[PDB]
Amino acid sequence: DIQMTQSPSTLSASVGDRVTITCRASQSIASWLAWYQQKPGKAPKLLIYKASSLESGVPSRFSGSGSGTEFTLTISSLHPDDFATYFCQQFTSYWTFGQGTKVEIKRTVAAPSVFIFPPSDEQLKSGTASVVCLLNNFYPREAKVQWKVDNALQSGNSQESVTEQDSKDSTYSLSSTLTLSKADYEKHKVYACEVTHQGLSSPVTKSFNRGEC
Amino acid sequence: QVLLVESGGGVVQPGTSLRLSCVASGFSFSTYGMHWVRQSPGKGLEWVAIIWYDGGNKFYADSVQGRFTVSRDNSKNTLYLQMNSLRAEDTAVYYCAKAYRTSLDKKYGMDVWGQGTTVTVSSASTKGPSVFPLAPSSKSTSGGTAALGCLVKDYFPEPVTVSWNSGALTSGVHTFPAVLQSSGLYSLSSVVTVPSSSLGTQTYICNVNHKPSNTKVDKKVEPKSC
Amino acid sequence: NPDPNANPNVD
Repeated sequence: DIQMTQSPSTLSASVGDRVTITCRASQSIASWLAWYQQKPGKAPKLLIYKASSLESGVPSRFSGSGSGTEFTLTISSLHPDDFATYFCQQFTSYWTFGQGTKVEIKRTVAAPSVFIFPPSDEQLKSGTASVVCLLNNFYPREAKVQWKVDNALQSGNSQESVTEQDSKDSTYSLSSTLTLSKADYEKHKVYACEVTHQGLSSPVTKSFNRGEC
Repeated sequence: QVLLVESGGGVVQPGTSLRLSCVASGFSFSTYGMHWVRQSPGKGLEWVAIIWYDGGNKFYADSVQGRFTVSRDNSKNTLYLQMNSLRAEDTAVYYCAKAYRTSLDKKYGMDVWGQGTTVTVSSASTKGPSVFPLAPSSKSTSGGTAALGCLVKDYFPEPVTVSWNSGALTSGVHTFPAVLQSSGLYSLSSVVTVPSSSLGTQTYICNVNHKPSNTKVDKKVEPKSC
Repeated sequence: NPDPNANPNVD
């Protein structure tokens, strides 16, 4: 079949920037290429068809070009309505899609506020312990959260979740949850999450002592 | 004008069958070819099938041949996808899409997509969540502001809804996307930041609703002595 | 031989 290689995977840009997304077909597809825009929870929306034709109602700041294997989608002046994921699709041999480009809002660095929550008495009664570490209202998205239990680095027993960029201030928030059985929880004293972020001059650790919090 | 509506999605166990439907309005459905496409978090967008305007020619992706059957009833303006022998890898949002208008072109893409209907293949049984407080403390305070929350653990299927103080508290709330645990059950947390001086005098309650199991929980989140 | 990308609409 025909594989579509889209790049970059993610792009952070300021409003008014010039933004270009590229896609490369593994063999020639003439001009049989379409570009889509998709926002969370909504269906893809066709923007450009046959490599360069603007669809109805798409603003003039969008343009597409290419023929053969290399194609580009350019937004000349990035608008607040344009932050979204974009996908290409060839339609000369069945229909195959690029992996997607997420265009994200650039803003100034904000270091996270870091908080930690011991497991509740109620959950401990139930036989398991969840420790939650919360990183609130930070930018950029890249952040490293590492659990240490009695200063021993943990792996494979935590899960993270991240919000989308906040509609007001464009920041992220993130939670990391360390989960242990009650028996394992009680074998250890110090529970700590260590956060590394560009906004922090040094990595920050928040910790508590089991049974003292 | 042009509208596609997918329906029939749901949570099903593997091996079973499931039929999706797509009802079209606002155009001459009987004269257009139609598509199914699906999207999963770990495979991007993947074309599934196409059916010609008259129902004759049908093509399928290699992964679904033999198991999926596309069909249409032009008298009802409805596209159908019959899914058989459902596999975990069939978990996805399923979209229907109209073929592009006729022109002098010899190749055809798609122009308008429906909203999508979610299909989740899992052996897990329906289960309501346990709701635990994330209590505010000196380890969740910063500059006159305290964070507190609730942990909504071990439920199936999605979704749950969380509100705070019966909807009176909305600013500063973050409700995180659910995570699927290796147990097969979901978990999520909802957190809110509030004035730390309010902790002694304002009640904070997370209202959790899990409609699939008809579970409703109001959990008061009290400050700890930490 | 039948092209899936051919016109799927009424001729």
